[PDB]
Amino acid sequence: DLASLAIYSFWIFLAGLIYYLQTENMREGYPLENEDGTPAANQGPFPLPKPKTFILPHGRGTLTVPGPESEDRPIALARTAVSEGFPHAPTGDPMKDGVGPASWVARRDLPELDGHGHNKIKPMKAAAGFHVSAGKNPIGLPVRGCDLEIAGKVVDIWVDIPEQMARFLEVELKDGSTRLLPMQMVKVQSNRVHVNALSSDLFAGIPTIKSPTEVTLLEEDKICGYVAGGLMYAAPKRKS
Amino acid sequence: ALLSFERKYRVPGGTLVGGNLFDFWVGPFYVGFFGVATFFFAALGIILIAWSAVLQGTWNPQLISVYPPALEYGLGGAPLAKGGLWQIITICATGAFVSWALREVEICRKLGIGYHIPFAFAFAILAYLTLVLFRPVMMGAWGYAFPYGIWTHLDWVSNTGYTYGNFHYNPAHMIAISFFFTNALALALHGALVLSAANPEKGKEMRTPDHEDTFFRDLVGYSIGTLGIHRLGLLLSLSAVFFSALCMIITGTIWFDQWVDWWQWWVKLPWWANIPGGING
Amino acid sequence: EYQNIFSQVQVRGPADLGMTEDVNLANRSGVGPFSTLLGWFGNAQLGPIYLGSLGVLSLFSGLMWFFTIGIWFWYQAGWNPAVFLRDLFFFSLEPPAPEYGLSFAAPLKEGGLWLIASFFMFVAVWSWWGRTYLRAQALGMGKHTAWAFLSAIWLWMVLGFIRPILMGSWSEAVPYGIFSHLDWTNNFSLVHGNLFYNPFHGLSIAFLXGSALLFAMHGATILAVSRFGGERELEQIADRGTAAERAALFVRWTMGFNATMEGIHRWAIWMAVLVTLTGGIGILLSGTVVDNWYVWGQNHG
Ligand code: BCL
Ligand code: BCL
Ligand code: BCL
Ligand SMILES: CC[C@H]1c2cc3[nH]c4c(c3C)C(=O)[C@H](C(=O)OC)c4c3nc(cc4[nH]c(cc(n2)[C@@H]1C)c(C(C)=O)c4C)[C@@H](C)[C@@H]3CCC(=O)OC/C=C(\C)CCC[C@H](C)CCC[C@H](C)CCCC(C)C
Ligand SMILES: COC(C)(C)C/C=C/C(C)=C/C=C/C(C)=C/C=C/C(C)=C/C=C\C=C(C)\C=C\C=C(/C)CC/C=C(\C)CCC=C(C)C
Ligand SMILES: CCCCCCCCCCCC[N+](C)(C)[O-]
Ligand SMILES: CCCCCCCCCCCC[N+](C)(C)[O-]
Ligand SMILES: [Cl-]
Ligand SMILES: [Fe+3]
Repeated sequence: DLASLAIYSFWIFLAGLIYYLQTENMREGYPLENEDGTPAANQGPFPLPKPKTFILPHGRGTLTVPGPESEDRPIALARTAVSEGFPHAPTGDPMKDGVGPASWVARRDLPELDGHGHNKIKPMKAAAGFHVSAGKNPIGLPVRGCDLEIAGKVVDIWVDIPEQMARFLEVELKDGSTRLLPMQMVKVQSNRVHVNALSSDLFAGIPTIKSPTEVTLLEEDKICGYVAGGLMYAAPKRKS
Repeated sequence: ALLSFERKYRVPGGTLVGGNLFDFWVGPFYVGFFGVATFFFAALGIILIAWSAVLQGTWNPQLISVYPPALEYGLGGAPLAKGGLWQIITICATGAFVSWALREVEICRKLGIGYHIPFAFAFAILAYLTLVLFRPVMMGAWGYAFPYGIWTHLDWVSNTGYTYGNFHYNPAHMIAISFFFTNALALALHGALVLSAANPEKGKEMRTPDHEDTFFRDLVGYSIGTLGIHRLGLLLSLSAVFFSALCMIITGTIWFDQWVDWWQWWVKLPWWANIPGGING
Repeated sequence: EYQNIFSQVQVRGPADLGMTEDVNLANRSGVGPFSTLLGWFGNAQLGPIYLGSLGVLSLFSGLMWFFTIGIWFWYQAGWNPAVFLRDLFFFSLEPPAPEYGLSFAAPLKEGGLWLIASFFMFVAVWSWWGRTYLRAQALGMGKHTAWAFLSAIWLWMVLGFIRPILMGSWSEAVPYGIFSHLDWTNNFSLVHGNLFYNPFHGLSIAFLXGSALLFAMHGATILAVSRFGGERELEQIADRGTAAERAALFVRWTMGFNATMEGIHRWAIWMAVLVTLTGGIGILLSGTVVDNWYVWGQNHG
C-alpha cells in the first residue's frame, strides 16, 4: 500500500543522503596515507567528491577542496615499532618542535579580517571604545605558572572586535618581551592569573608574533598549540 | 591508514591505565586499556544476548528480548533462564559504557583538548543507570526496569507511561520535552547559519561571522554568537537528558498516583479554590 | 582547568550596527541595551532588529492569533482574573464540530473563533517564513535557514491544515490549549492504534534523540577545542587549522569515521530537519491511508 511505498522511498532517499554526507566529510585529509606518507592502498568504500571552490572574501584568493595536501612543515618524529599502528616518538623537544599536543598547522600567515576587511583581533589599547565591562579586569595582574612561580604580568587584553570577546592575554615577561596567552587557557583570579598548562620556565618559549598589533593565523596556531602541549609535556612540574 | 595531517598527532602518552602497553591504534581506532575493556564487556555481553536467544527459542532480531527478573525476585538474583541473563548483560552494558567514556578521556589527553565530550556522554550513562539501576532499587525490584529488545523495550515505555495515566502530565517530563524540542530548533538554526555563510548566493564571496550575527539580529533582534551557540547546544541537550532521568526517578518512588491529579495542588490553592465558574467548579 | 562554559571577563565596544550589503537600513531599530547577564553566555548586545512590511504583517497577525485565543480564555473564565490564573492550563479553543465539516459557516462560540485565530496564525507564520528567506537574500547568504524552517512548517501545516482537509473536517485539527493540546496528542495515538507502530514516528524519534546526541557532541567538541580558536567554525573552513585537525581526530580515533568542519554542519542541519519531515509524513498518512498502525504493522505493509 501507499504507506509501504512511502517508507521504502524514504529508506532509499535516506541511503543516498548518507552517501552524500559521507563523501562531503572526505574533503579534508584525503586521500589516506601510509605512515611513510605514500598513498594507502585501501582508501575505503566511497570515492572522493567533485572538488568545490570557496571564494575567500577580501581578494584573498580561493580554496578548492579536496586539494593537494602537504603539511608544509617538518615533522620531528620517528617510528617506535616495525609495523603500522604504534606511536611515533618525538626526536627533539616536542614543545619546540610542534608535535603531539603541541602541533600547529601551516595556516596562512595573515590575520583573519572582519566583514569590513579590518583585523579581527586587536590589542585593546588600539581597539577604540573597548573596555572591560564585567568580571575582573586582568590587566595589571601577575601571571603564575603551574610550578607556582611568577612568570609575568598582564599588560593588555587582545579582543575580537566583531564578536566583542577577550581572546588573548598579552603577558609581559621578565626580559620585557611579551607573549600572547590563549584566554581559554588561563584562570583569572582575584589576585593573579593562573596558567595550569605552563610552568614558568616555559613562558619565554611561547612563539612570538612579528607585529606588535596584529597576530596571524599561523601565529595563532603556533601560540595556541604550544600552550596546549604543556599539559602533556610540562607535567614533570605540577602539584595541587 | 592515516589522514593526511594525522601522523604528527600519533605521539605516545596520555594513557590513564597501563602505561604504553595498549598505547596503539588498530586502523583508525585508538585502543588503549579501555578499548580492550570496551571490547571485553561488549563481546561478553553480546555472547549472553545470543545465549538468551537460544533459551528463548528465536534468532529473529525483532523478537529477541532479554527480560529483567520477575517482580517476585525483588532486588535479588534470579536464574539465567529467568532474569539472571539480564543481570549479567546489564553489568556488561555498564562496563562497556563506562570504558567507552574513559577511553574517550584517554583520546582527549593525547590530543590535548578539553574533556567536554566524555562529560556530556556521562549524562547519557546517567539516564541509562536511572532506568535500569536507580529507579528499580528505590522501587524494590529489578522487574521495574526495561527489557532489552527492540520492540519490547517500546512496550515498557507505553506500559510504564500509561500506568500513571497520560504521562504528558509529569511536570518534569514536560520540561524535559521542551529542552529536547529547543535543542532541535537550535541545531537546525546553527547548522543552517554556518552553511548559509560558507555557501552563499552563487558567485559571492564567503560571508563572515559578522554576516551570521547580522542575520540573527535582523531576524529576532538578538544573536547569541558563535561561542554562545555551542555553549547553548551543549547545555540544551544535557538539560534534556537530565530532566528525563529526573521525571523518571520521581515516578513510582515519591509520586505513584496519576500524574494528571498532581496538578490539583495548583487548582485547590485556597484564594481561588472555591471561586465558581471556569473549568473547575 | 577552566571549562569555557561562562566568560571570565566581558569586553564591550560600540554597538554593532551590522553588515550592510543590500539591506535597507531605514528598517533597523536603534540598538537596544547591553545585557551583562546575557554577556556571560553569549553576546551582550540586544538589537538592532529589522522590521519591514512582512515583519509588521507577521508580528501584527501573530498577536491577533495570540489575542483571539486569550480573549476566549477570559470569556471561559467568566472574566474573573482569579479564575483565569487558576484554570489557565485548562482553557482551550476548540475546532468546529464534525457537523460543520470543512465549511467556514461555524458559529463563533463553536469553532469560528478557532477558524479566525487559525487564519491569523496561518498569515503570521508564512509571513515569518518569507522573512527568513528575504533577510538572508539581503546579506547574500544561502537560503538554508529558510529551507530548514520549511521542514517545521511542514509538520505544522500537516497537523492543522493538510490533514484536516484530507480527513474532510476541521474537527480533526489541534485545539489551542496547554493541557488540551496534550490530550489531543494522546488521543491521536490511541485512535490510530499506537503511534509507536508508525515507522515514521519511530524514525522521527531516532532523529530527535540523534539531534540531542549530535549537538551534545558538536558543542562539547568546539568547547574542547576553543583553546585553538575552534568556535570560529567559518575561517577554519577557508583554512584548516589545528582546532579542525584535532576535532576530526577525536571522532576518527573514537568511532572510526570522518568529520570536516563544514561537513559536520551538514549532519547538523539534516539530523534536525528530518525530525519534522519524517514526522509530517507519519501524521499525514495517519487516518488518511492508515487506520490502525498496529494492524498495518501486522501485514508489515
Ligand atoms: C506512552 C508513553 C508515554 C511516555 C512515557 C515515557 C516513559 C515511560 C519514559 C519516557 C521518557 C522520555 N520521554 Mg515520554 N512519554 C510519552 C510521550 C512523549 C513525547 C510526546 C511527543 O508525546 C515525547 C517527545 C517524549 C519524550 C521523552 C523524553 C523526555 C524521555 C526520553 C529521552 C531519554 O530519556 O534519553 C535518555 C537516553 C538514554 C537512556 C540512552 C542511553 C544510551 C547509552 C548510555 C549508550 C547506549 C549504546 C548502545 C548500546 C550503543 C550500541 C550501538 C553500536 C553497537 C555502537 N515523551 C507518552 C505520553 N516517556 C523516558 C525517560 O525520561 O527516561 C529517563 C522514560 O523512561
Ligand atoms: C530513551 C527513552 C527509552 C526508549 C524509547 C524509545 C522510543 C520511544 C523509540 C526508541 C527507538 C530506538 N531505541 Mg530505545 N529507548 C530507551 C533506551 C534505549 C537504549 C539504551 C539505554 O541502551 C538503546 C540502545 C536503544 C535503542 C533504540 C533503537 C532500537 C531505536 C533508534 C535509536 C536511535 O536512533 O537513537 C539515537 C541514536 C543515534 C541516531 C546514533 C546511532 C544509534 C544506533 C542506530 C543504535 C542501534 C542499537 C542496536 C539496534 C542494538 C544494540 C547493538 C547491541 C550490540 C545489540 N533505546 C529508553 C528505555 N527508543 C525508536 C525506534 O524506532 O525503536 C524501534 C523509538 O521510536
Ligand atoms: C501518548 C502520545 C503518543 C505520541 C503521539 C504523537 C503525536 C500525535 C505526534 C507525535 C510526534 C512526535 N513524537 Mg510521539 N507519541 C508518543 C510517544 C513519544 C515518545 C516517547 C514515549 O519516548 C517520544 C520521544 C516521541 C517523540 C515524537 C517527536 C519525534 C515527534 C514531534 C517532533 C517535533 O519536533 O515536534 C515539535 C515541532 C512542531 C510541532 C512544529 C512547529 C512548527 C511551527 C511553525 C511553530 C510555530 C510556533 C507559533 C508561531 C508559536 C510561536 C510562539 C512564540 C512566538 C515563541 N513520541 C506516544 C506514543 N507523537 C508528532 C509527529 O511528527 O509524529 C510523527 C505528532 O504529531
Ligand atoms: C546526553 C545527550 C545525548 C547523547 C550524547 C552522547 N552520546 C554519546 C556521546 C555523547 C556526548 C559520545 O561521546 C558517544 C559516542 O561515541 O558517540 C559517537 C555516545 C554514544 N551514544 C550512543 C548511543 C545512544 N545515545 C543516545 C542518547 C544520547 N546521547 C543523548 C540524547 C541514545 C538514545 C537516545 O537512545 C543511544 C542509543 C553510541 C553511538 C555511543 C556509545 C557507544 C558505546 O558506549 O559503545 C560501547 C558499547 C558497545 C559497542 C556495545 C555494548 C553492548 C552491550 C554489552 C550488550 C547490549 C546491551 C544493551 C542494553 C542492549 C540494548 C538494545 C535494546 C534496548 C534495543
Ligand atoms: C493576558 O490576556 C491576554 C488576552 C492579553 C493575552 C493572553 C493570551 C493567552 C492566554 C494565550 C494563550 C495561548 C495558548 C495557550 C496557545 C497554545 C497553542 C498551541 C499549544 C498550539 C498547538 C498547535 C497548533 C497548530 C498545529 C495549528 C495549526 C494551524 C495551521 C496549520 C493553519 C490553520 C489554517 C486554517 C484552519 C485555515 C484558515 C483559513 C484560511 C482561508 C487560510
Ligand atoms: C528571542 C528574542 C530575543 C530578544 C529580542 C528583543 C530585542 C529587541 C531589541 C529592539 C530594541 C530597540 N529599541 C526599540 C530599544 O530601541
Ligand atoms: C539563555 C539564557 C542563559 C543566560 C545565562 C545567565 C547565567 C549567569 C551566569 C553568571 C556566572 C558568571 N560568573 C563570572 C559570575 O561566574
Ligand atoms: Cl526554557
Ligand atoms: Fe540566537
